[PDB]
Amino acid sequence: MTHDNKLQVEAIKRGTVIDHIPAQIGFKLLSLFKLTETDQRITIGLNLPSGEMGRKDLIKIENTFLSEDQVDQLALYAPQATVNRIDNYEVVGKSRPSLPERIDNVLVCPNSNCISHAEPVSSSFAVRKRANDIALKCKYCEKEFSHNVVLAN
Amino acid sequence: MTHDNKLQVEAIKRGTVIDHIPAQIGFKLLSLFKLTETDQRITIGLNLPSGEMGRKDLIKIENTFLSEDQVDQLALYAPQATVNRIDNYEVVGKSRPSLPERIDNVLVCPNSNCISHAEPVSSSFAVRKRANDIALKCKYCEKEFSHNVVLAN
Amino acid sequence: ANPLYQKHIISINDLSRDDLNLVLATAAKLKANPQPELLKHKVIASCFFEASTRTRLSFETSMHRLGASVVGFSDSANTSLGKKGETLADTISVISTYVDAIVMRHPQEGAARLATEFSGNVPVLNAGDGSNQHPTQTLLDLFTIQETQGRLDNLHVAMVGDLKYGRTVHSLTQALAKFDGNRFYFIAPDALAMPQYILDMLDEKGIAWSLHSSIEEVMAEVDILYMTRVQKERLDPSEYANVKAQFVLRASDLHNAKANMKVLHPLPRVDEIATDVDKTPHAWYFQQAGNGIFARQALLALVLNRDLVL
Amino acid sequence: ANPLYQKHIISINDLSRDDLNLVLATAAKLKANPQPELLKHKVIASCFFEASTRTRLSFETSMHRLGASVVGFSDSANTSLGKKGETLADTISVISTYVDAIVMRHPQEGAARLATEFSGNVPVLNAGDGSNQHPTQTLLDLFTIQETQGRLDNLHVAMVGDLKYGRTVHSLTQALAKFDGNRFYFIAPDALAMPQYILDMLDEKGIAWSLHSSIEEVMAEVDILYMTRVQKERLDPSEYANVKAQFVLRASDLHNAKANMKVLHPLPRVDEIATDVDKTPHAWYFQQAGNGIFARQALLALVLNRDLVL
Amino acid sequence: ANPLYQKHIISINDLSRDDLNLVLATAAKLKANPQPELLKHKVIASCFFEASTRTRLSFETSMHRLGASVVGFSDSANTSLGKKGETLADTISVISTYVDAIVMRHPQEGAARLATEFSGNVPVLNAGDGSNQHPTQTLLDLFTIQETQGRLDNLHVAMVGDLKYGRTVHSLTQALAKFDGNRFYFIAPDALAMPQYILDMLDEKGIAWSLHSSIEEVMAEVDILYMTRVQKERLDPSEYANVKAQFVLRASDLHNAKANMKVLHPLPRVDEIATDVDKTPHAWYFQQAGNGIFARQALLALVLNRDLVL
Amino acid sequence: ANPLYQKHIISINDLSRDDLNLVLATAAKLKANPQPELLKHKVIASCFFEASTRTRLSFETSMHRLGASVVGFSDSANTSLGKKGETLADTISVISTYVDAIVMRHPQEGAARLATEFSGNVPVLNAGDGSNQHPTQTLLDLFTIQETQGRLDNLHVAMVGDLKYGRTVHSLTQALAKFDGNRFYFIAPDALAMPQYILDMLDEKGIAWSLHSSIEEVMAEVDILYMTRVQKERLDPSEYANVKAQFVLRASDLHNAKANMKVLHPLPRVDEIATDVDKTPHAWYFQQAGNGIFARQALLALVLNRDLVL
Ligand SMILES: [Zn+2]
Ligand SMILES: [Zn+2]
Repeated sequence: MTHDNKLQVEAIKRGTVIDHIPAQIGFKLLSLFKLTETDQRITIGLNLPSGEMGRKDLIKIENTFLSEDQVDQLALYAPQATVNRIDNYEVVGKSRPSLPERIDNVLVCPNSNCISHAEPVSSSFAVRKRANDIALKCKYCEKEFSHNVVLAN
Repeated sequence: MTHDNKLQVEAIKRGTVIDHIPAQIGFKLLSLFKLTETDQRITIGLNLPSGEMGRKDLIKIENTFLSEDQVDQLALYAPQATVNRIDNYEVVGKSRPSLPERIDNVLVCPNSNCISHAEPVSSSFAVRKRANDIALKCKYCEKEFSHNVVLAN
Repeated sequence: ANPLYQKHIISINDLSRDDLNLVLATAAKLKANPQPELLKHKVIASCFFEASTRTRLSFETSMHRLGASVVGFSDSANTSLGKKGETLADTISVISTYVDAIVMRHPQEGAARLATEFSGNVPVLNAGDGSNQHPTQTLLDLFTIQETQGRLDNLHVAMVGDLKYGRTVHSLTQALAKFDGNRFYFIAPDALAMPQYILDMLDEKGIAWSLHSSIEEVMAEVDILYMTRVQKERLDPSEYANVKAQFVLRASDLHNAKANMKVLHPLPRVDEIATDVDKTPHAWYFQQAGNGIFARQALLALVLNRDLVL
Repeated sequence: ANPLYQKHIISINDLSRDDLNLVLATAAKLKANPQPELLKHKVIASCFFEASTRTRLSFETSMHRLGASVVGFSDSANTSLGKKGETLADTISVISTYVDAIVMRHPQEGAARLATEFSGNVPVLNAGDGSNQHPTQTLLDLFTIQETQGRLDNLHVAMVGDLKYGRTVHSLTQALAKFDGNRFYFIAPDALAMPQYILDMLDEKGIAWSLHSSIEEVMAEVDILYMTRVQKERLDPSEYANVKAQFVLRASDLHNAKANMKVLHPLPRVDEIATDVDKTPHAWYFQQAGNGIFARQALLALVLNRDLVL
Repeated sequence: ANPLYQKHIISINDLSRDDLNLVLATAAKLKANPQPELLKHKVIASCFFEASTRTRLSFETSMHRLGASVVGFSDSANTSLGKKGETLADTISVISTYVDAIVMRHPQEGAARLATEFSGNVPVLNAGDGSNQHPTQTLLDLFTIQETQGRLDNLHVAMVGDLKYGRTVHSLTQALAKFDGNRFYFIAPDALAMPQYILDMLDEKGIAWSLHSSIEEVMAEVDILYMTRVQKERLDPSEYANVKAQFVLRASDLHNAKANMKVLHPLPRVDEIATDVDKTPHAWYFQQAGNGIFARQALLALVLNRDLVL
Repeated sequence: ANPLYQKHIISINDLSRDDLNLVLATAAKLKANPQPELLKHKVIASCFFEASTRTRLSFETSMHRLGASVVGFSDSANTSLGKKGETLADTISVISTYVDAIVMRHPQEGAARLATEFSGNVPVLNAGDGSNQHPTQTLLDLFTIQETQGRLDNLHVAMVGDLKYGRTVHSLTQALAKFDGNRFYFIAPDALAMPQYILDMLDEKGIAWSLHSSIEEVMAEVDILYMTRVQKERLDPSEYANVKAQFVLRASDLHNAKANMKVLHPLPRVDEIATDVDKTPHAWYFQQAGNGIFARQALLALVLNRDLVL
């Protein structure tokens, strides 16, 4: 014991937890999926190294366990990452970012019409991949776009 | 003090950080005050009972000296909170959030006709105290509203 | 034969209690056992000198569910290009000779009444003559309260919104004041409060009533919550805004409401009632709508059928 | 009972082949033996938030030929003076409580679908939600091709005009691609050519298709010639003109067409098809119209009748 | 250089007590010794985003009289009739690149102010922005007062009409507040009383004001009577009639009227001021009206010229 | 007398290489030593058959600054709102009988030209005629370029946006063609590429041009970037969104930007040019905008005065 370097953190308490998130992409997942509409430990931190070429973000909640699929509906944003639900004091569930059939309430049929705008409804699309990008079909307007165009205003 | 204490609530590395911020009234601050909008390191702790217990949100910034101005503008939400200028667990200073004089870019004129809306300008108001309210005058629309009237949205 | 045969439906004011109970009675009965051919062979003018589609459809549907045929118009703003090329009277006189009944709506007060004196024995039903009456709305309001509350007597009613210019209201409150028990609550801003003449009329029949600043006070003690849309033009952007999202109703506010309690709105809304309400069990503003079909359907039957008994 | 009872008719995309054949089957049967009382006692809202009289009449006629009653509106440009005083959803919710079915047309894409989630068990039939669907047109197109060609399989179809912005087309070509055989020909200018996604979808089911510059090439080998109106505003006076009277169809051009071959047009025309065609025997664009009555009539029967068998 | 050379003119508030004085002296000085070339070779932009003839002619006239060239537009133009067109930001950016001054009227509070942060060193003068500021009215009023009373202090001012929405009143009672010994008597229907915010400012300054129901009450000692009109739409058509009591002046109510007394009114006037009044020597709404050619005239001078010697 | 004294100004084509030079020198000469009485006692007719504020103020402002008196009208007047009124022939005949010059904008290609054969010796200056000529834009653009680049030859010009319909682009790439060593990089959605006719002229002159999909590609060596907007209506609302890729500049895309480089745009601008750009030192769409007061100013001079010494 007694080498040379400093730290303050490590693997803490229970709850579902997150591994690997690009930069400036961290905060996103929070506001976007309403990750504070509660009272549980939602402690986190951004821009800290954990194994990558420059940056990486991680998350930490307890008492709340992700839907063994909701996981999916979360994918896309953090290309590659992990969950690893923490049921009772230690590791207990390795998951990975796989594409959902759909993704609701988070996007916007970038079609100035595509009805859902002044209307009280959840924006539902449709995931589809190929090569140069990812496509999704406006559930309401039936107009398809690439995840890029949809990801912006 | 061996009786009761707390595992979290640290004090690591050079960086100006806060302390004691209302419950479920801190996340709202990260966004509102274009914080994450940088590629620096920061730990966060929400639903954390401080050395004051009253459930609060809390940050932890790295090398980003904080100042009086952007400081004053932190009241309203977390009136009573603190900003001690650290240099590696070094309280080389501090202060408190005294209610600012102005308050631009972050609020919204409740005036449906306030010109501010559709145009390329920064929202600017005015601060003043009443029995229970906080008077704010849409700098453009020139109308005065109640602080709770503007924050509701 | 029936009390209301061949008779006009103009102002809510002139309706006996027996009168009302009759229409309602019919309503719930016509609701129960739908008689699609009662009015077979009758023709009815759906005259809308003042466009109100929402209303036209509602009315016109009852005209249909009863085997009656309909013909009319919705002379709007691109139809009402003529301020002096046909007096109402003359129109009523003419139109009075084709049909069996006249359901008319008008931009101006007094119209329905007037048409009456120029329609021979042909019946006229006011769908809203200016800012005066619109008995048709009041009745479905009622019908809706009774069926949800089992009675129209001894009830706590809340009235929220632009109480000053909301006729629908004045009308309802008057009708209600035709029953015993009943305690009223009017939570409307100061420049849109309930009018004095209404208060007095309640002062007279010795009717319970108090004012409030927000529905939260009373919310715990109300059976009926009647929401009305306020309008920005009845004030000014700042003013309105500075109170708009104040007398609005949202889901969180029903945490202490009675199981039986129901929320109402003559519609259309926009602000007054947050979308998240539409799901609670107190939201009856839509059931309130579809019910206007049995109020308006019932009325035509009574007026056009000599004797009705299910 | 029947596959399509109490069900919505939104996008052509979501219709099984069995689905289609059913409607068509009904169509030609309802055409053969007219049943004016099947829909006796039903009320149907002919809602046109986006005016299309030509369409309204067509639909509304089927509603009538079946003993059903109709009430609705054509909220045009002097009715749509309100951009924020009634959400569609709320309207659908309300209107959903009076009628048995809703035939609605809308300026905006997604509308029909949306209305679906706010109409309870009341059925909605999209008459054209923006630039998206309008299944109703596609079906009469079809119906018309089949009855004239005896089949919808193994056919040569020509598609002329503004192939790029013509939904009617996209829709039809998709439907057709639901049958075997069939070779396609798209003769449309370069800036209005058929879209890639359509081509690909035909690439996928391995469907025969080639492009041409003028109908003359293919004219000799087509069973169906589908004309669509181009518009000057999709280009510019010179541009358009410099090609307008180029992809037009005139009588002289049918000298080598098949007896069975028929010319079609969703209408209205103006240029695309010279008047002198209207007389040849290949002109079926009008028969194509009257046929929309048995497509739309058939649809309402299926959706509203529990079990149908002529 | 004077305290206003090159400064903007937006709010009546943004004016110091000492300022108003400069503007006024100036104005009178131009009424005695008119300077037709003062603003020679200067080009101003009379911009009327919010169309309003009256204020346009007054302003532009009080623009030619100084040899200044004018250019501009009324009602909505390059940006539509009430839709999409481009930011005001972008307009001011462009226009301020070729004029030596901007005079703009707009329908939303803060347009002049917003413009100011986009005109570079080109001055902007607010011709009223929605329900916010209209500096020339308040100023042209004052001057008029100053001229018929000789002073703007130790005076009895009466204000009749709609004071709750009276844009021009508020700022007028804000400005006079910047003076000593002024006594205020407000006369208006309760539905439309003087805003609280104003009273609060009146008291926190030791200023004396009293409210009335009828002009007659204070008619006795008033030096200035300021009439305003309450458009019908500011109250139920019938509400209006009822309390349209004495809130409209009539010559018969001017016997014990102080000789020096003057009747003022922004205009246009509808009912509030009877014709017969026009004869008596108190009517000044007109003379007040032509006075604003000197106030606005003075402003342009002050702002565009520095060593303003007149 | 100069080569343009008393000549008409219709097409950008009708301008010799040597001509443009005169106009420009002139323009700069008026920017240094302004001549307020150059056009004193001259009356011009600012005629806007095709209403367009922007170009009207620019033009008229660049009319008063020369002591010229103005008179005219925007939108359709004496001849309706888009119907019958009288020939343009007859209008020009009448008006040219009392003005010393005509500046007209019209909606149909060739109005200025037609007018020219009817104004007698009264000059006519085209302010854009439908999709044909708009000489002042192309000229005010050039000057701006000439001013920020010091030359109009041996330059890299980029043009982004709708180039298939861009009236102002075409003539701009026509004019610059009249110069040496210019390299062109066109960036636009295929649906709206640069017309062929233009390329053909570019090659038959040895001019170098290349096409791109993204601004970034050529961003490196461009001295001038010319932004334009593609109004939604130029493409399916959804089409637009999809490829609305980089065809709208954003400050983030200006690091390896040549210091001398300038961003230009006729305006108005909607989306294509983000606000943050306005800060950087490349944004010149505005300065370019106020420059057109000198181009148009120069023109009036050249055409109305002969021994033009400035
Ligand atoms: Zn969508
Ligand atoms: Zn403001």
